[PDB]
Amino acid sequence: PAVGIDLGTTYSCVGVFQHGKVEIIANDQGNRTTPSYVAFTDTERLIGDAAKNQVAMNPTNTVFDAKRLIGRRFDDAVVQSDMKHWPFMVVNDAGRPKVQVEYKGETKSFYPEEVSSMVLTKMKEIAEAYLGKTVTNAVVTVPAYFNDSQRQATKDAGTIAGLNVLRIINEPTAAAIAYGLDKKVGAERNVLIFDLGGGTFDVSILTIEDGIFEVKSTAGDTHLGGEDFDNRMVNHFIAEFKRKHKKDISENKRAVRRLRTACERAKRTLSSSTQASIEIDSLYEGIDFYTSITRARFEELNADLFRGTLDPVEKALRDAKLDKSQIHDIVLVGGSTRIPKIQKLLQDFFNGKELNKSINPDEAVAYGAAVQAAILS
Ligand SMILES: Nc1ncnc2c1nc(N)n2[C@@H]1O[C@H](CO)[C@@H](O)[C@H]1O
Repeated sequence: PAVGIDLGTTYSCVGVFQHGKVEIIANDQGNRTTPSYVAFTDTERLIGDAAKNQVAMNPTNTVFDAKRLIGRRFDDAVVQSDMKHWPFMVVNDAGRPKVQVEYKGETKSFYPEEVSSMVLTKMKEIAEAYLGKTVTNAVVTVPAYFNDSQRQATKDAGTIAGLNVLRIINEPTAAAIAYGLDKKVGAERNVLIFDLGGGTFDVSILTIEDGIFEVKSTAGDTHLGGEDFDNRMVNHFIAEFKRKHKKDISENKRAVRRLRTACERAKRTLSSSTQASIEIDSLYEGIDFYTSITRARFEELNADLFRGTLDPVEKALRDAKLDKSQIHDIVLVGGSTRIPKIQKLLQDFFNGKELNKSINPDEAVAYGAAVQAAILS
């Protein structure tokens, strides 16, 4: 048995192709994705949901975003920038980062691939728990923009985890494979993959001919995601609370958290209904906050951000020397692509071209990796 693993920046996903169909595997908590989080305590190492859950109680010993570090030099522009907002320590070991933590009271240091190997170990165990079998063979995916060093450190993270990494496959290729875009025949096709998650936006153009892939271009915005959309909702409701109660809730961290959690939940509802209601009792100074938001108001609050996703798309086309008419297939990846307005902007931009969106966009990369893993095994 071989598994496909989407090793994601914030969440990871494992699938297995068995009995003619991909099964996306639920973890011990019943979650079909697992936070890419590792935490070190006085007594134990926590990975996944258990790690994410205690981040507030232990921020400096709880590691995430290791994929932003993996295979990079310490002085990489990216390593330097994201370092500013990570509560965990990143030390410089002869030009390449290690994370330093306190573990069983004893101060310990880890290469980014050692941390990623821990996440991969979790995904491996998640697979073994479901199957009741040993799992060694895996396909692991990476972003299309990853260099040799980033790809090799990812493969290494797997080997340390005890995986036999059959192949490192690009995430947009795996997404394409999930939709069987590689089974189409005759003429060369151009495929755009639109990947919008919680934090990041990635665009890729590939060519496929007779099931042979090539990456043509990549573009994006490394800080545009559903988290930005939540911010606009929060700002909207803080102003509303100010308007109706002449009270500023924004310096109360717990009130703002309640609102924000409520906001991202409402956002998800707005992807399948046209209004969402929120009741938060005793939000600030004992004042209840009952409110509602239409899909249209949500769209209005995010108008610039939503339209702005089209710019990396134009860039990707430019760099691939392709006209928007020369795109044959469009594939949706990432949770934020569930937004109808985003789908309409993309569906319209391509003159009304259809979209591959039937596979759960959170799971499509693991899906394709799992299909490829069974073929390669
Ligand atoms: N149905 C939905 N509508 C809008 N956004 C959704 C969404 N589902 C998810 N996960 N998201 C967002 O995807 C990101 C990664 O999970 C987060 O920003 C989620 O809110």
